[PDB]
Amino acid sequence: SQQTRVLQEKLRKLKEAMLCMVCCEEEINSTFCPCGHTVCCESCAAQLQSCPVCRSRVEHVQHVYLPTHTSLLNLT
Amino acid sequence: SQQTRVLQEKLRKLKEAMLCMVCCEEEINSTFCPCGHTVCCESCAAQLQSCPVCRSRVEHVQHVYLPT
Ligand SMILES: CCc1noc(C)c1Cn1ccc(C)n1
Ligand SMILES: [Zn+2]
Ligand SMILES: [Zn+2]
Ligand SMILES: [Zn+2]
Ligand SMILES: [Zn+2]
Repeated sequence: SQQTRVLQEKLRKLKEAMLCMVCCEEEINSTFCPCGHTVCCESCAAQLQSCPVCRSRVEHVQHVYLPTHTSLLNLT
Repeated sequence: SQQTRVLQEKLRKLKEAMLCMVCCEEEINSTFCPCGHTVCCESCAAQLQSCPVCRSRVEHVQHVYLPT
């Protein structure tokens, strides 16, 4: 029904929000510290000097294990 | 249709995975450091000395700003 299409759209949008803001391909699994923005995969987060969201200096990257992780890179 | 019911269940399970594993009421927004388990809201995370997933000591809690 049309209701099925509405639910599919909601699911798709939530799943897209879980992807890296730089490559758009890998799941987010890294936090810029100390600001806390958690918007990149490990590869894309590795070379950024400053946060792509708030411009704060990145002192280090903290890896995050989330319950919503479903990619092979994060389930292994 | 039956697919509407299946999709509602998938959405419910994804939304439950986004909620704190301790209180089940508030969204996850906190990481236990250094282990990295990101499974609690700020109120439950503040009250735990050990990670509830891996039992590692919590040195400190990092707030996470997620696209959620
Ligand atoms: C990076 C995780 C993420 N980004 O967008 C959504 C939606 C998520 C899923 N998520 C896991 C825990 C929480 C609060 N949201
Ligand atoms: Zn990336
Ligand atoms: Zn930031
Ligand atoms: Zn909680
Ligand atoms: Zn842990």
